[PDB]
Amino acid sequence: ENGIVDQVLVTTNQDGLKFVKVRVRTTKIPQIGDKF
Amino acid sequence: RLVKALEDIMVHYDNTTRNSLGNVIQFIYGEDGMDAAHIEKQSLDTIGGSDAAFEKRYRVDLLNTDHTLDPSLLESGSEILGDLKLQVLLDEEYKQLVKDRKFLREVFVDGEANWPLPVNIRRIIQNAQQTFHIDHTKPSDLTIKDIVLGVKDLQENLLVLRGKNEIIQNAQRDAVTLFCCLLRSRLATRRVLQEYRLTKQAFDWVLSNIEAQFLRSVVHPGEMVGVLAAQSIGEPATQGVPRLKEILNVAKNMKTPSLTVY
Amino acid sequence: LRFGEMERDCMIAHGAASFLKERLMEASDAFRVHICGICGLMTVIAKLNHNQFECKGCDNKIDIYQIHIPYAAKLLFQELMAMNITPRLYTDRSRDF
Amino acid sequence: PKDQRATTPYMTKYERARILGTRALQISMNAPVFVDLEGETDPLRIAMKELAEKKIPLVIRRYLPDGSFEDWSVEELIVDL
Amino acid sequence: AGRAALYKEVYNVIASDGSYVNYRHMALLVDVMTTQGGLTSVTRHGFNRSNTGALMRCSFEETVEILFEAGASAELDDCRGVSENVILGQMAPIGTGAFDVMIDEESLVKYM
Amino acid sequence: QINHQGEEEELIALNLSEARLVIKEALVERRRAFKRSETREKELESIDVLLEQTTGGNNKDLKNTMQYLTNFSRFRDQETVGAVIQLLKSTGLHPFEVAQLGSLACDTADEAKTLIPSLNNKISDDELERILKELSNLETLY
Amino acid sequence: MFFIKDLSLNITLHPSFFGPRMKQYLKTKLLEEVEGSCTGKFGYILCVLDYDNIDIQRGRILPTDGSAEFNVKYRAVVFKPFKGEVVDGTVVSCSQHGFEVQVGPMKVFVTKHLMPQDLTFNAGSNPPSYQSSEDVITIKSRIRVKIEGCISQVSSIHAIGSIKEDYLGAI
Amino acid sequence: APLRTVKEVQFGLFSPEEVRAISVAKIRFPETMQTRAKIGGLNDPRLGSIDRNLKCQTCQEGMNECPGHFGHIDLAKPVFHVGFIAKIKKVCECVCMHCGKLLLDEHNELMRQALAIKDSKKRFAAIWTLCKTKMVCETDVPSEDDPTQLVSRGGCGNTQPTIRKDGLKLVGSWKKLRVLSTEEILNIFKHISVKDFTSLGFNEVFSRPEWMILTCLPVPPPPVRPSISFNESQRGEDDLTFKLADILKANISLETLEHNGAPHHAIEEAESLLQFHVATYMDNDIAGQPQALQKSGRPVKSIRARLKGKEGRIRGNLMGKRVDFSARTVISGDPNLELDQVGVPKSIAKTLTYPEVVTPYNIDRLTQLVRNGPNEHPGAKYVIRDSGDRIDLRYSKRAGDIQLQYGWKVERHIMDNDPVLFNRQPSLHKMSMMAHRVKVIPYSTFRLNLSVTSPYNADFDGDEMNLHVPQSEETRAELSQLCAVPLQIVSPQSNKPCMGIVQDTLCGIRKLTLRDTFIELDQVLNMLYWVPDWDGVI
DNA sequence: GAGAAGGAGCAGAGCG
DNA sequence: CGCTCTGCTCCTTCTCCCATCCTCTCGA
RNA sequence: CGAGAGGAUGCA
Ligand SMILES: [Mg+2]
Ligand SMILES: [Zn+2]
Ligand SMILES: [Zn+2]
Ligand SMILES: [Zn+2]
Repeated sequence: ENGIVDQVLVTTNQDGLKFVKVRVRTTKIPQIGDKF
Repeated sequence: RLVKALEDIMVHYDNTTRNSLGNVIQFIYGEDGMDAAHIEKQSLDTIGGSDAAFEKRYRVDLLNTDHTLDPSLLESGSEILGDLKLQVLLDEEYKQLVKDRKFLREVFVDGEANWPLPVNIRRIIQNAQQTFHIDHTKPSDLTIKDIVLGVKDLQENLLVLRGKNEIIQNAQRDAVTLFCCLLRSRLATRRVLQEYRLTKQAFDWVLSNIEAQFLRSVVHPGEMVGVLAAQSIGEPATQGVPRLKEILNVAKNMKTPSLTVY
Repeated sequence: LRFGEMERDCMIAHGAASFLKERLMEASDAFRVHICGICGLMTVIAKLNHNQFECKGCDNKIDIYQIHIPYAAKLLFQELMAMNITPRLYTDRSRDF
Repeated sequence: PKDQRATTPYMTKYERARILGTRALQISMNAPVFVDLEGETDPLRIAMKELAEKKIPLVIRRYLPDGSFEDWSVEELIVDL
Repeated sequence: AGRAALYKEVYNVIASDGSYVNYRHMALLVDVMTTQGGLTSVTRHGFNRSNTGALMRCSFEETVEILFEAGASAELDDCRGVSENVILGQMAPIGTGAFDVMIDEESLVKYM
Repeated sequence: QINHQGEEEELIALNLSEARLVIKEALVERRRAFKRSETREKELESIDVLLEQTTGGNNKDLKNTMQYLTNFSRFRDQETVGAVIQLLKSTGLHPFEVAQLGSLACDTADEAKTLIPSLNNKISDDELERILKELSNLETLY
Repeated sequence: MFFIKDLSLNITLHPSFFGPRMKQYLKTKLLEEVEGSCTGKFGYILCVLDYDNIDIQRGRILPTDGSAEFNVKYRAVVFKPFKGEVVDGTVVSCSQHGFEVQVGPMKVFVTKHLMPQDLTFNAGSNPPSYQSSEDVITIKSRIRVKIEGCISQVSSIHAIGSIKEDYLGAI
Repeated sequence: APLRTVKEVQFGLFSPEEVRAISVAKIRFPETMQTRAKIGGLNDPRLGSIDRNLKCQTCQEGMNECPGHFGHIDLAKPVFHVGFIAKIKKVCECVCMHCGKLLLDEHNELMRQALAIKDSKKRFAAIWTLCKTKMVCETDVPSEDDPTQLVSRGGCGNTQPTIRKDGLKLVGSWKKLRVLSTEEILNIFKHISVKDFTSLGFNEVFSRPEWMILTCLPVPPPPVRPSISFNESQRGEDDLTFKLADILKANISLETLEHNGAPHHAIEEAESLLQFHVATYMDNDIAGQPQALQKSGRPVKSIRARLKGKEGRIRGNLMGKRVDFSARTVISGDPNLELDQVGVPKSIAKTLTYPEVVTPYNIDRLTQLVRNGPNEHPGAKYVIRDSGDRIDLRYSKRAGDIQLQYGWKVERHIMDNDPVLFNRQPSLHKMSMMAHRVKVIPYSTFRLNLSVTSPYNADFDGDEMNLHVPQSEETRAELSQLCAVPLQIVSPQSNKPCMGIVQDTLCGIRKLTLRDTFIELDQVLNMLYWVPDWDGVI
């Protein structure tokens, strides 16, 4: 993969277990072979 | 399913076909031992045309006027005309063609005269004509003995089998029966003089060249024919179709049985 | 990538047997096994560090052979033996002449 | 049974390929070279050159269904491919 | 006679869509289905139910059922099938493998 | 039995002294190939020269084997070996039995029967007495 | 005893050895591999008859690599034991439990359980021979032995030589 | 040790004595495990050791080069082999039922003809159809040669029961009825004569009827049934391992019940359970209802399941398999590329490698490639010494230090003119695969000459193909001389050329060769120069 | 839900 | 009339159906 | 690790 961290979400379920979510974003430039 | 049926069929060095158990399938691959890749449609000029027309295009008579050989065709003129000895060679040639004419009428009932056969003779002759710009406007140096003898000698070199026993030799005679019928047709003495005004050097070159071309087209032993046959049928099978499944699976309960009574 | 059944059929058509072997062995599954000459089974103790071999149940210490087969093939036979079938492999054709 | 071998004297495409590959493999392993080098570092090209002028020291054994065979020296065979 | 009829019958199917394939490929197929002295189908109940090498038979449509039959019958495979060699991973005796290449010691010495 | 030449050759019950003679000839021929590239005491020393001039000396056991076999060699004169070969083999004696008599020293027929159980039950002692004395006479000559 | 048997052996040659020298070189390699062999089937391999005119039989080139296999056929002299055999051997070494004797290329232990009951180990002798009976056996002396089967080992082959018999006695 | 190749394969059934002989140990406990050690009676070091434990029955080599070794289970009672239940039925329908002879014999003409059948498979087939109709094995049978004389053949002389299939067991219906005793069947089979084997197609040394009934189970070692550590040191062992544990418990109970007071009935069901488990273990998919389910609820995957069916150990690992030294990606056209050529993405050529050998003809070039290192394209990844030292150029500065030696191998990157193999799935026919010459291009896709799509049946709308790189020198020549594109211009399928001019190129020819088309001098000169074969004559 | 291989059952003509 | 025995028919019992990729998810 | 679902990929 390749990109940068967009937004990190730290939370907890009903059980008190900490949950972490990391969204990473990247730019896809139309390349040779991409479908249209 | 189909490929597995033929997964282990191959041609062995004896030019026969056998499965993994060594059972025979065809005593000669494709009934002629010729590789499919080197076969292209060619005309069989002896089938068509009216008998009178057929006689016109091949018959030669050095004694009478109906089929007199034109002296200008060759450097030898009256030397040939009147020579009964040569007339005998023409007769067997003409008689030989007649046997093919009636023989082929049984091979191809409908009279179709364009079948896949090895070696494009038509192309070979043209190369000779344009090889060194043969002058189509002057008499040639050929002789009927050379033409007839060259043809017979040529037929002796078209070896698809090598065994020296009669059984192998007998197959060798049959394996090229159809082809040699084509050979005599387009190399008939008459046609070698009017339509193809070849010279002696060119004619010898043709005889040598055809042998090399024919031999190359002989099926190579070890060709995994079984797989090739299956695939060659599968691809057109991607385009009737339920019917094909109805044949491969014998399926006695055929969908649309029907007869055809004449 | 999957070199499936359809794939080899084409190689068979071309007749490129040697290359097919490379794909079916050198690419993957390459394995060596020792087999008792008397019994065609992978029942050979291979003390390679001592260069000692033995087939318990045959009392044989001379009839051992290196054989290269796909590792999947070895698994197939081992499951077959678990199934009570005996895939006896022999390196010498019975029909001599 | 060299006396009266029944196989064709011409050389098959498959055996051409096999001979070329094997001889190239030998060359790659510093096997003796029998033809002068014109800079064809390519072992396969070296083998092609060897074959073109019949310097390969190999003999081919053709098998028949019954288990018998015929032995042919690469020199004996005629190459038209 | 049927073999000839089969060829004509199959010939119609192929030629129906306008396609054309060489006479040899059909001829081989029809001949194979009749070499056994009868119209042998190409299903698991035809071609499969042969006397060929058990190992080769294993891969067509039935695997475990054939194995048991062989073991009960003490069947023996000659290893001349292509698939058999594939399973064993040995150079099948075909094409480039349909013969043996041996060193001509005589020529080697004869050449210097 | 059958050799690897496709020839049904019977088992060669090679005798000790004739075995030594054959090995000596083989060593001489081996030295010849390299070039292309009697009392028990004289024989023992002479063979060691051939072994040393034909082998690298790595396998001393064969040198020992020949040396000790020479010590007990019973028919050292190859020409006399031809006689004993004819004496035993011409009688139809089983080769296994022939080698024993032509390799082991024996005086009387009973001794041969005593030493070899296979002879004790079916052999003709009269030939043993005749042959053994003949061989015993030959044995003394060495 | 000793036998002459046509034996076969398979040799593989690295390509570098594919030169004209192979005629004699392969005979040589056969000699190193064959000479001095211990095997239960054929006992001891002593010598190869006809050191020239060896059967090369054409090298078979493997498909994995350029090495070529040769099925070498040769005539060779081998030594074999048999149960209940008599040997006119000699004592190689002494021991309290018996003697070790030479049987051609093979070593045989002459165990005290099988020497004559009246014959007993005499430690006082030098060598410590058995001297309690007329059958005085020592390293320097000769001995006829009675082969009681064969006991082959991976490194070598040996057997048991009994003396407690009416024949095959000392010397 | 000696090297050989397989020449012929012989099949048959184990002798239970042979099974015990082969086994390196006896399985006794269902427990596989005080925390890490294994019970000596199951998955012990005498079987295929677990990683880092170089025992494998003192075979060491970990798992890299050492397979497993079979165990032994001594069954309390004989049980029927599922695969041969029908076959066992058929044979029992022909034997004289406590005599050891066949219901009928050669004295009848029909059996001589049946006994004359060369095919063993057809032999008993004909016999079975005949014997099954016979319901009595009378001792005295009138001779065909002498009708007044009767052959005192049938040892029993009595009648026989009609055998019926009852799930995992057979029931003998006597014409006057009980479940057949598996033990008795062994006695009946043991009475069979070698002469009978020939009639029944059995091999005296490879397959005997009594061996059709399992008295001991060969236990495959862990390599066949790999230990699983999917979760945090969680076992989740394969089904077979759990399945065998059940059989041990079933067998142990059957012995336990017999020993503990012999509660006759309780033994009866336990036998079926043991018969049930063994049947399911070998095959969990039978005609009858019985269906073993894993504790998770999913059906238990029997050995037949592992083997039978597509993606089984035959079609999924032997007829085909995953291969390395290969590539896959999308394709595109390139008119500026010759038929036998192909554009390969520069990155791919930097991943696939070729084991080239160091020789006096290429030592110079290879030396430079090692100097370049795996980072640059024209370089190599691993240098293999004669001893097998696969030096990884990735993790060493030695790329500038190693001195190559003859006989070493270098994992050369793919470069131009390297013969490689393509394939478009599905590989319908031969032309779906040919050999091309590599051409390195700097964009992430394959390139083809426009005209080669006709045979490939390809399409640049996003289709993919598979690239395979040969590894041995022989293979390079083998492809370049048999599968090269030009070698397949004309096909044997229809005696026709496979490729041609298609799409725009074809239209241009029509316009270009049209009668009234004329080209100005300025344009012509450029047009000529494009033809690489032009002789320079205007 | 579709087609092929198995097994059971009615059954009518020929022999005693 | 008595009894046999291959012929033909009426139910069961399975057995097999394009090759690839290429993912995310779910629950043991 | 298996199971499932989605998107397909290819037709005069
Ligand atoms: Mg498309
Ligand atoms: Zn064994
Ligand atoms: Zn181990
Ligand atoms: Zn009975």
